[PDB]
Amino acid sequence: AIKRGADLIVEALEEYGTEQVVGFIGHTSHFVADAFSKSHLGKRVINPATELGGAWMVNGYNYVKDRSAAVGAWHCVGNLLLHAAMQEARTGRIPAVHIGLNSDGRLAGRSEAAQQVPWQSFTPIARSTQRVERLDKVGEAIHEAFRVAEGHPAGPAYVDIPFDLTADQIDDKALVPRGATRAKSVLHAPNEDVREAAAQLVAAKNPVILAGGGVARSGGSEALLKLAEMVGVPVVTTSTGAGVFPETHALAMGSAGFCGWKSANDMMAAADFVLVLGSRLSDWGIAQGYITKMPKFVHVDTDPAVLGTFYFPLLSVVADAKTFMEQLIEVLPGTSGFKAVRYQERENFRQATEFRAAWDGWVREQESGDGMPASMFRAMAEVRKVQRPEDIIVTDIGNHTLPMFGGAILQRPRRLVTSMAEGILGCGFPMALGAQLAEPNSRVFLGTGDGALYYHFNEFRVAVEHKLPVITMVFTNESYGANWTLMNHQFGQNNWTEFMNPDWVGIAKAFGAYGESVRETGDIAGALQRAIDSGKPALIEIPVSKTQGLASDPVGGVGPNLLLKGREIPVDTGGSMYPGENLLHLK
Amino acid sequence: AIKRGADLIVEALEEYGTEQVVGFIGHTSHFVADAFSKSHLGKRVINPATELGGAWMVNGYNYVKDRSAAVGAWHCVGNLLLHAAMQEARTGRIPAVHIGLNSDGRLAGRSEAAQQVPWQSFTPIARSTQRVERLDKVGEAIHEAFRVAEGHPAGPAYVDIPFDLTADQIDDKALVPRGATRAKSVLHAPNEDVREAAAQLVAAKNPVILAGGGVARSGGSEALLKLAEMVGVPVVTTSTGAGVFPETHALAMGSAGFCGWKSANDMMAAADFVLVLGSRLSDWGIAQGYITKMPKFVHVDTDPAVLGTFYFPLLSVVADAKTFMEQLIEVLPGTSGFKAVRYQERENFRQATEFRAAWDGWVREQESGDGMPASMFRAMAEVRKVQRPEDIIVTDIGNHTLPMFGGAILQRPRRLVTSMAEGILGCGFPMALGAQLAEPNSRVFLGTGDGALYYHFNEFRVAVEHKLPVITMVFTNESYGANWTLMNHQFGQNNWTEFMNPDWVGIAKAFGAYGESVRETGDIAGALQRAIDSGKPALIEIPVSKTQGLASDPVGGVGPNLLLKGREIPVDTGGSMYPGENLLHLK
Amino acid sequence: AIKRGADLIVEALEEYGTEQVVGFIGHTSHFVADAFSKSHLGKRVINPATELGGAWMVNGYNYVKDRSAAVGAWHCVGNLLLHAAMQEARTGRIPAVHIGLNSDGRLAGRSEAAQQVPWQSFTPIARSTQRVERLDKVGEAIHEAFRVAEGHPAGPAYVDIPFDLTADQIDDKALVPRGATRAKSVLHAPNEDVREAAAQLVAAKNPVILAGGGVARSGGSEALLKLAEMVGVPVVTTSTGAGVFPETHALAMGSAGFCGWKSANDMMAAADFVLVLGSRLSDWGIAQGYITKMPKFVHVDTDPAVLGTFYFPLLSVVADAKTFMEQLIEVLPGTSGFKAVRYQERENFRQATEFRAAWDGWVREQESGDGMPASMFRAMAEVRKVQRPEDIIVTDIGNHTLPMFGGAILQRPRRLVTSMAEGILGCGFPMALGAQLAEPNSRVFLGTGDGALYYHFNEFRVAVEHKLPVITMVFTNESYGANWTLMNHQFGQNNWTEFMNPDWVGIAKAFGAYGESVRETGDIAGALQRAIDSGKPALIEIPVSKTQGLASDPVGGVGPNLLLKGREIPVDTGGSMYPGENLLHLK
Ligand SMILES: Cc1cc2nc3c(=O)[nH]c(=O)nc-3n(C[C@H](O)[C@H](O)[C@H](O)COP(=O)(O)OP(=O)(O)OC[C@H]3O[C@@H](n4cnc5c(N)ncnc54)[C@H](O)[C@@H]3O)c2cc1C
Ligand SMILES: Cc1cc2nc3c(=O)[nH]c(=O)nc-3n(C[C@H](O)[C@H](O)[C@H](O)COP(=O)(O)OP(=O)(O)OC[C@H]3O[C@@H](n4cnc5c(N)ncnc54)[C@H](O)[C@@H]3O)c2cc1C
Ligand SMILES: Cc1cc2nc3c(=O)[nH]c(=O)nc-3n(C[C@H](O)[C@H](O)[C@H](O)COP(=O)(O)OP(=O)(O)OC[C@H]3O[C@@H](n4cnc5c(N)ncnc54)[C@H](O)[C@@H]3O)c2cc1C
Ligand SMILES: Cc1ncc(C[n+]2csc(CCOP(=O)(O)OP(=O)(O)O)c2C)c(N)n1
Ligand SMILES: Cc1ncc(C[n+]2csc(CCOP(=O)(O)OP(=O)(O)O)c2C)c(N)n1
Ligand SMILES: Cc1ncc(C[n+]2csc(CCOP(=O)(O)OP(=O)(O)O)c2C)c(N)n1
Ligand SMILES: [Cl-]
Ligand SMILES: [Cl-]
Ligand SMILES: [Cl-]
Ligand SMILES: [Mg+2]
Ligand SMILES: [Mg+2]
Ligand SMILES: [Mg+2]
Repeated sequence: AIKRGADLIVEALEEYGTEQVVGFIGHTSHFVADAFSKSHLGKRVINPATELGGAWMVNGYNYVKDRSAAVGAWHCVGNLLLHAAMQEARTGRIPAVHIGLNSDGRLAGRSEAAQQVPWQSFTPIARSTQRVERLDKVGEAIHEAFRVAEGHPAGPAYVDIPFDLTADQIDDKALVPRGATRAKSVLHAPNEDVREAAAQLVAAKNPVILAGGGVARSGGSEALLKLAEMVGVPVVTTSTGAGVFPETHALAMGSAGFCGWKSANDMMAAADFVLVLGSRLSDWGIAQGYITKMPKFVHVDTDPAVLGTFYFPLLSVVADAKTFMEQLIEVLPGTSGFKAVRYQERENFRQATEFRAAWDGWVREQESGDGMPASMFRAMAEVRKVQRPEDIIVTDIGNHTLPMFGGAILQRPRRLVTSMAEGILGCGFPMALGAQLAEPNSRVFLGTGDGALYYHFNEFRVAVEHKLPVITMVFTNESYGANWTLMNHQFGQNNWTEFMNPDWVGIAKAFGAYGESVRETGDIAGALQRAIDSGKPALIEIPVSKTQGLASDPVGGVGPNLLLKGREIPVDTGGSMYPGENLLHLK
Repeated sequence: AIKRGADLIVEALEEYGTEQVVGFIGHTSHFVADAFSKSHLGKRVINPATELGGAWMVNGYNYVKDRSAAVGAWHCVGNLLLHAAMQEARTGRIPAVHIGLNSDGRLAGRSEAAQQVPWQSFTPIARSTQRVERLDKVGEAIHEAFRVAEGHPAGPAYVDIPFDLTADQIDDKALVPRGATRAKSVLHAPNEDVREAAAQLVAAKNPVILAGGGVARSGGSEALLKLAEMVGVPVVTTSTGAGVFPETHALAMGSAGFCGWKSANDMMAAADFVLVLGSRLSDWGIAQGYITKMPKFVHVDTDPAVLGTFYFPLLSVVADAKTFMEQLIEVLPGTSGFKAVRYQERENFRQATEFRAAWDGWVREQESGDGMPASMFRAMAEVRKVQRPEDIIVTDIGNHTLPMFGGAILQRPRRLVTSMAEGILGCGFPMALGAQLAEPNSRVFLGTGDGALYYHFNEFRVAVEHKLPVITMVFTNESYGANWTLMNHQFGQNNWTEFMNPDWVGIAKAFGAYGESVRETGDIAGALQRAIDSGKPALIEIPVSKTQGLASDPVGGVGPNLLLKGREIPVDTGGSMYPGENLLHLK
Repeated sequence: AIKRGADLIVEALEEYGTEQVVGFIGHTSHFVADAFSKSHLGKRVINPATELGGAWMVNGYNYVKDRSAAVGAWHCVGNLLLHAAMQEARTGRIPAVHIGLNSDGRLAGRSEAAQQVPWQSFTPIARSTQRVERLDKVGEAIHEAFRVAEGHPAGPAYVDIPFDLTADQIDDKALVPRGATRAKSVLHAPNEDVREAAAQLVAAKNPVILAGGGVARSGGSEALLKLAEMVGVPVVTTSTGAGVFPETHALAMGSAGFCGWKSANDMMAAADFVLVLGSRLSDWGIAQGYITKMPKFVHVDTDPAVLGTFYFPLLSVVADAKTFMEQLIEVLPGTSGFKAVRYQERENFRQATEFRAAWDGWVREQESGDGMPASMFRAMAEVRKVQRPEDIIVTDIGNHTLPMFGGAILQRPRRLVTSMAEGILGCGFPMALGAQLAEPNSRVFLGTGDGALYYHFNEFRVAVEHKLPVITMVFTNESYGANWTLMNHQFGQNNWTEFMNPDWVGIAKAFGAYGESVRETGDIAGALQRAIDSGKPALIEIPVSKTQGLASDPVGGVGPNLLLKGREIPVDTGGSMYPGENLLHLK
């Protein structure tokens, strides 16, 4: 059948499992938008206030789904706004396909052409960058994009299509590849390696299991619970793994790292052996700026590139996390020295429970005291009273990240969302909208700084039109508070940190969202109830200090090195000069 | 003397003429912010709501200054938001230096590193991209950046500096290059080329002088007035040249092009010879999608690359525009066939005056729409009543661009501002703030669509804190009106074009800006008076139709070909298959 | 201890298993060469006539070793010659680390600098490209290079180090990472998948096992022999897999593809099921220009990227080839319908033996006839009389490739060497020298075209000095014979194909190599004996036809499409013009 390139693009997106399109109109995307209006997918399209806001929605949706279920489709120059969100998708392992409709291929390369997008700008960012030259390659290019995006590692794929090809027509026989294939992901470890891990767990006096985001991607919660109880070993997570182990369990230490729980950092410092499952031991994660000292450890991952790049394990294993845990459960009875004992009776139990109890007591101290300014830990204690296991916690980047992570107590995977890998400010609100679109049965609670909310609050138009009832707490301190705090310490003076806020209640109301301030009332609990009952997106203005959180609260961190110290560097030797130095010797 | 890298950066920026810093804080920019606080540039640093908003401010400031007077200084991952504004600076010939402070060079290249910015993403966009490896190269790199940015062609330079080098210290002897000078820019044409151009001008029956943005950069307004009056030749401009010739003059036809004045398009269609001065004859400028038919023409530019790339001149000349005009003025009396006659008595005068009268009559007809919705041409007629010769007109991108360009009547150069080269939506409000910073005592009037204002209205924070009294008219139609209208024409249906507005007056009030709607009154005149009286940034909501402007108003354009018609393309031949086609051959 | 960067580079190369250095001197590699002279590795350095010749030696060495045992070390501008060999290493899956010593980092970025190598030229070619900015990163960068080079997929890594860092000194504590870690590669398939493969083999009426180069990397020869005999299934290879199954066995069909054995192409055309092990089903391999029709197939590979990119399998499996075969051997007794029967008694045996017998008879016909010009198949029959199982066959690219592949009958893996993935002319002689260096106990026989030998015969100085007794047959036809033959057919006329040869015997003798021509004697057998007995590198000049081989001999191929047919393409529509077309409408 004769088909337009635009129709073929939409067919290919349908073929590879697309559910949610985030699209922006312009003449180069006109044919694609018309094709979508005639398709199943057209029913769900989101048109964001800006392309970067929309790209953040794609990231939030796909982070919680672990596949490229959301896709971007963008008119030429709007692709120029994608880079920040695309970078997070790369290092944060978020599958995400973006289709850019460039200007006419006839005009490409002319020096005075308008809107000829430099697609090569994405080469260092996307895991796959393709410029489509020919109409008969559109299906093929989209097929490749999904294959790369949904691999190990997951990440973004960008496809640049000059828009004349979307208007052009061709016979469609076999053009869109049908019935795309996939190998099982349940990669099994060699039995020798499973035996070695079991022997190390037995021998250890105070072992820990460290579960990262790969346990979530693997679907390994059930196996992890069975394993941890069988051996009686405390469980630490990364921030993307939090919730794969119920965080109310006696063996739950929480997340290690600089915005994590002190119980987890205490356990990592005490442990004589770690079993690492599905973690990349990253800079702003377990490595803490490449300062953390790891105990001897076994490292199990599906991506060989993460194994041994920086921390050299005792034993490295390429395997699926769930599968490896199941193999270990089978081998343990039978391992020399293993005995079945209730975890509460193991010799290492008291230590771990003491670490957790000390952390819980400190958290309760931070929750104490009503009135203003509010403690962000108290705000999260109020959320917990109305929070269900399926509900999602979102944060932005700042002082506030630490209380959001410390007050999030999670029972299911993929319930904690931010720009994890790159710490890109402004992510929180649009990622929360993407997560809400993906998980319509979840309540989504966002704790955002004021400096953060400034970026993409224009997306309230999406939240209101599409009935996405995110509950946003905007923590106001009229500052980039992490930076105020750190610069005061570093230099004795903050600079570039202070700003004015609008009346955020008035902003919300101007969009038809629910708005309430607790500046005068302190009534966080009531505001949450009213926000929830409204059925609207909501904004609750909560004054906080400039200093509470990341830059100040002690959680047992060792890094990263935000307050780097300079070194005195020698000048160059040899006779070569600086530019312009000729004039100093005589002109 | 031993100095920190951050201090050396500030010294280099001061040496090369920086007047205004737009900066965003984070740990990687802490030392640079601290160093700026010790400089006279500190007192008035602009900290924008987002880095892309700030990069648009840099563009607006530098467009009106014709040098890199404003500079950007950005914490690592915030650099990822620069690309759209940087692309406009490249093709739009806006000098602009951006300093990106990357993460620690010690950590660069580690696969699980956080915030290691891919500076190579700028290579296809900036005119100069440099990664500084060594502290002793910081002065040298900044010297190079200004050299490239302020050359011919002008454009953006990006300098990536790992922030450890900003904390490190070194002896400073000769390190910052001092006393840089440029060659004079007053390039003279060969006398024979001047004589040939004079002979063509005098021989032509219906000549035109086409003056582009290069006449503004050259400072050629006085020479252009003398030349046009001496020979009695109508003047057409590009949109960046508008205002170099007073647009109230009898010989002023206005700007040619698809959002220009019909008088100019009429004149270009009638002309038998064109003298092109300081224009690149671009796609969305004079070329109109490479459809415009140029008469025989002489082409004078400082950049050899624009001469003969697409339109082949009768004679190409490398020269400064002002200088070439002065040369021509000198040779005209000695040119056979030249006679000194008042311009009003030349044979070609009546034709040109008829074209201008017909255009002016059409514009007047558009000023009497006079209901709700209001006419955008009426809004500009009201602006003109309170507009001085030094005041600046800004627009965004949409249906509204055409009435903004058509209602702008200018007497001085560099008074019309937008994303000229790339048409990037959202530019208008932050570019207007940048222009206002550059010229504190000029009045700045912005006409913006609603879809456009959605992008960067977060920068009201800057406008209110810094008391930048930009007068913004938001034209409301609850749509991307150009797209609504044109899709209805192309397909019989529009898709992706409609959205809800907030209460824009309420948004302004929530920020502390002046806000008023004329929906019930039509009182644009009174709203402008009250907005000006306020002394604040102002937002005036003006309801408009979905269709008025670019999509519906004929101005004699021929292109560009954006509603392109597809072609039927043959399938490939030979035996090669599509991916997945193997399955189709199984029996 | 205080160490120079040069000393640290050599320590790191030793740490990660380097055996063979191929290095080229110049001031930027002076410190590195001095450091090598004080190391174990210095004893084995090869200094090639050119850097591209040396890079081909690295490829030949590492192709046969399956690890980056050979490394390149190059003075600045000599790195500019690496790209061709580096590209083969990428697509041909050859591990290969190259260390480039650039010019002084102080001078980098200066516009009029000499010998500042553009290392970014390698970004699209190497699997890893690193520019080292800091002395304390030299060990780290080299560690990363080996990790990427020796992964799945294997490939080249390039490290660019400004040479000042090689002269600079630093305390060495912990700087070179010690005890680099690695996971086992014996990846096991899910038992369900092994069961499915067994069920498909049972059900099939005339199955085939297709073994590629991954079976060689895996070390799977023993398992493949046991499997093939147990099920009684014919074995086809790719050209990099040839020799993993003894090619004198009754079940050996040889290599499929356009330069392969007709018995293998016949079997692939007849088969109702294929088990593909360790093949990427490549363009100039099994795909034959994406024309080959695959029967339903199971595809087993360690690299998920090759699985389903173009040919969609019935079942895709991520597993090590040897391991998967061992799993299959265990499950087969017990699979419904499996019965133990001698392979000679299976119903499918006669068909396969008939295909092999027909091919062998055709090969014997091509060997018949002595005298001149010689048949290249007869030359290979003469080699076979003096060829041991450990010996290596090398070819270059041309008509001659087909008889080299068809006359190579191999019993062990990694005995067939060329530029497999990219077909880069000239590879053969230097790859043969690299293979000889790696396998000093092998006799190495090269069959090279004359056009090919012209490239790197300058490397005879290496062969003679280092006593590398490669036996080279130069097939003379005074032509690029593949192109003469194909162009005569395509156009009726050859162009750019003919050239003169030197007296190749005189060339060999001028280098101190053994030289002999059979132009007058026809005595191939005697020349081989004399060449072998000389103990020198040898060159035997053998006249051949312009036409025999790739471009003419029928081996059952279907592609690739060398003689592509053009299509008539429509002109563009719309009014836009070509550059310069303005002058045709009136100037
Ligand atoms: C301000 C801020 C503060 C932060 N604070 C912390 C903190 O305190 N603690 C913290 O941990 N992080 C923190 N982060 C997040 C951190 O930067 C990283 O994003 C995070 O630690 C990475 O998690 P991960 O190691 O589990 O790997 P992920 O990025 O989640 O990647 C998944 C890993 O699992 C592997 N994998 C995927 N699927 C499977 C499978 N089926 N089986 C096996 N392996 C699989 C992948 O190959 C990869 O190695 C912070 C971020 C910011 C911006
Ligand atoms: C929605 C939209 C509608 C538009 N409609 C129009 C329209 O109707 N008409 C129109 O003209 N544009 C229009 N534009 C703008 C257009 O895209 C270009 O930005 C503009 O036409 C370029 O102007 P220019 O040719 O004068 O060159 P500029 O981009 O202003 O560049 C300056 C030129 O002068 C040269 N130069 C610089 N200094 C000197 C010197 N000292 N002496 C000599 N030469 C010098 C430079 O080398 C260069 O060639 C539109 C843009 C948009 C987004
Ligand atoms: C002139 C010319 C003619 C040619 N003619 C032919 C021809 O007739 N026939 C032919 O076959 N080729 C031919 N070639 C070579 C061809 O271009 C390819 O180089 C070759 O076919 C690729 O072999 P392969 O598919 O086995 O994969 P390789 O390139 O050998 O790659 C190895 C594959 O095995 C996988 N792998 C690696 N280790 C393991 C492991 N442990 N377990 C499982 N999988 C593993 C890899 O991921 C990869 O998919 C020709 C080349 C030229 C230049
Ligand atoms: C795009 C971007 N720009 C700047 C930063 C630097 N940064 C990190 S945290 C932070 C403070 C954010 O302020 P806010 O959201 O108010 O949070 P607070 O620190 O006050 O809790 C900043 C500016 C960043 N990470 N990303
Ligand atoms: C970043 C970006 N995204 C999308 C577009 C495509 N575009 C061009 S004009 C336009 C309409 C803008 O709407 P508005 O500002 O309301 O103006 P109107 O057409 O209603 O006058 C759009 C979406 C663009 N040029 N840039
Ligand atoms: C670098 C390079 N240049 C050119 C070619 C194209 N090419 C492929 S085969 C061939 C013929 C080589 O001639 P020769 O070595 O004499 O072999 P013959 O065809 O005569 O057997 C040529 C020119 C190539 N593959 N690589
Ligand atoms: Cl547009
Ligand atoms: Cl940050
Ligand atoms: Cl040299
Ligand atoms: Mg804040
Ligand atoms: Mg609008
Ligand atoms: Mg030849």
